[PDB]
Amino acid sequence: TNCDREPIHIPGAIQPHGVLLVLSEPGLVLTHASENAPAVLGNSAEQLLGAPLGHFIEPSVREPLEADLRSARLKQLNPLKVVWRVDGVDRFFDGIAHRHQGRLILELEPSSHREAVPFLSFFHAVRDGLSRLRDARDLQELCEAVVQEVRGLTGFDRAIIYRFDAEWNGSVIAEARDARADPYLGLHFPASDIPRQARELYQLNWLRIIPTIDYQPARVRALPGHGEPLDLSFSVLRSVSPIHLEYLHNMGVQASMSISLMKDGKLWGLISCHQVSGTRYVPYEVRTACEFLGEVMSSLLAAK
Amino acid sequence: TNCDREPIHIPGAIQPHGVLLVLSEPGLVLTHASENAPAVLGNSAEQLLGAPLGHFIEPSVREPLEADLRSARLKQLNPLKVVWRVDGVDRFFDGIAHRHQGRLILELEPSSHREAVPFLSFFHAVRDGLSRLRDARDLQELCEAVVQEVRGLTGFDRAIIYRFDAEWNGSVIAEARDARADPYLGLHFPASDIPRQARELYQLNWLRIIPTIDYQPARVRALPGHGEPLDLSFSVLRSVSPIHLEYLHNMGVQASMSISLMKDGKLWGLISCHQVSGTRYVPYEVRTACEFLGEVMSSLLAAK
Ligand SMILES: C=CC1=C(C)/C(=C/c2[nH]c(/C=C3N=C(/C=C4\NC(=O)C(C)=C4C=C)C(C)=C\3CCC(=O)O)c(CCC(=O)O)c2C)NC1=O
Ligand SMILES: C=CC1=C(C)/C(=C/c2[nH]c(/C=C3N=C(/C=C4\NC(=O)C(C)=C4C=C)C(C)=C\3CCC(=O)O)c(CCC(=O)O)c2C)NC1=O
Repeated sequence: TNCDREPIHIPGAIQPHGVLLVLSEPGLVLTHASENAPAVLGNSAEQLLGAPLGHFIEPSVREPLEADLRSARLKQLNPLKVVWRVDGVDRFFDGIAHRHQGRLILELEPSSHREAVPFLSFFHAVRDGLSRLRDARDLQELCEAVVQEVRGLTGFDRAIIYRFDAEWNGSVIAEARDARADPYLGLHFPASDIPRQARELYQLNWLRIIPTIDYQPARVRALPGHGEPLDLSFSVLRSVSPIHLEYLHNMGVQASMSISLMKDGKLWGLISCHQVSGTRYVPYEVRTACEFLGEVMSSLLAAK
Repeated sequence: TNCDREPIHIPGAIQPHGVLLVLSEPGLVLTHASENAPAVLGNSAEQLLGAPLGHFIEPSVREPLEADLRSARLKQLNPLKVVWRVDGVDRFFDGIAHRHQGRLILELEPSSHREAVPFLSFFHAVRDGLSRLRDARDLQELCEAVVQEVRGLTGFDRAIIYRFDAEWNGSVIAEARDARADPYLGLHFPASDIPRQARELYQLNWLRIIPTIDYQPARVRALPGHGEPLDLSFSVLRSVSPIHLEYLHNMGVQASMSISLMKDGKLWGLISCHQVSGTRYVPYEVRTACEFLGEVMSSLLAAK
């Protein structure tokens, strides 16, 4: 059971298209920072570690951001509007913050389509999607509607429903795809392809995204005394298992995204998506709309 | 069965806080217009009838609005951004358009909180709401969660779940309310309180809102030759039955909003809301978030 032993939740590094910070409470002093901060934020780790978050935030946005980070309803406040100011120039980010194992983690991803009406695309996506899912008359139609919808919103080359059986083996029961992607519909795979510790994690954190499998992991630096491993179980930017990156590579997949499907509190399956020849940095609104449809499908597994 | 006979779908008038227009296709010539247009739009019916819609729209917004109104996916494009320009001054509206009985109907409601991030409140409302509804372990908890959520979002003094029995009598099975509202929990009412033609309409159109029961109905004027009754079955501003306005008055209700709950294609119940001492012009994002939660609850009636 070597597969089941890799501690995927404490890799010590993140996917470098975003930045990860850890903040003290209540002061919001930065105790950790991913080392790709120069490229993404325009500041080095030395400038960041030990500094209060506010020193880097555009002032008209400072108070509210800080109030949100200190709030107990943090989970319901995401995404946070983070405007990072360095040398009189502003960079914009969606901040996604959460608390886990006593740490306050703030992940920053570059803001997309800043000219679009914010959240209008989420609004249409979940409204149109919900009606499509409600029209399904049975489990197969539900599965088909979901993959069609997710592929439509994301542009992924392939989207499937992967269903687990009683021994945790899986089966591709529905598939939507572009013609350039080989069909995986009907294939069954052994349980070890998604090992135990991964399934346990995916029962708790329902989303994972890997916009490119070729990336340099960015180590998370910390202040002296704060170097114990950082539990990234709920971190959107968590660097993923290298063994899994090889599996995608061998499968001919350049990018991936999956969403847990839950039933009676247990992992029932996944919505799994692949981009076969190119990257896929899915915008936040789209990604979150897909998670939402996943929750809806999960709620309907009891019925259909 | 006098109750069942009133033709509620062709009252010839609307609630005057919005404006209703009928547009020809494909030219978008205005063939009908509610007579409260001077107060709401700043133009008279004489100026409007027979004129093309574009003459009244701010030019940078004209092409897209017209393209949307001509689209077959109209239902998925609502709400429309309508900027009404009269004497160099702009007024802003959410346009809600639909097609029914061969007519293209455009309803205009003043845009609310224009400084808030558009659709951000819908995003949080349906995300937080969905998780609250999914935590319900049975039908009662589901009903309780829904009324608590709807009351929370709208500020209504009372929100209930009204469930129909086999002979179309109803029962108040869950209730959330402010202390100033009498409790209706547990009361049963005869079928005639929501007569047959109303129930049929509510199986098709899942939302109705009456922001004040004291209002002067605004007659819908039409060009000569176009004066047949206008079928307002799917019109948000449809003037409601005067008999029902008396029922609310006698019940001590100043404003109301209800949402159809559907199961197996049949009307199962309603989410009904009341404001006891004041009006209630519920913003579009909130109203639509509530309809959405209603659809979710309806989808879950099969399971719980
Ligand atoms: C069509 C079928 C299909 C399968 C089966 C599939 C497997 C799969 N394996 C995964 C993770 C994983 N897979 C593995 C490990 C292994 N994998 C192995 O084949 C072996 C031999 C090991 C180890 C001995 C690990 C460790 C993870 C966790 C990745 C992480 O979250 O860090 C994930 C989640 C991450 C993602 O969404 O890409 C999927 C979906 N994806 C698919 O679309
Ligand atoms: C707590 C209980 C409770 C009840 C029972 C209730 C009844 C009720 N009656 C309604 C419509 C109506 N009710 C009536 C008619 C009648 N009504 C009568 O008591 C009689 C005697 C007639 C006619 C003989 C009609 C015609 C409508 C349709 C209104 C419309 O859509 O135009 C509606 C939909 C409009 C709205 O949301 O306000 C409700 C909810 N509301 C509640 O909260």
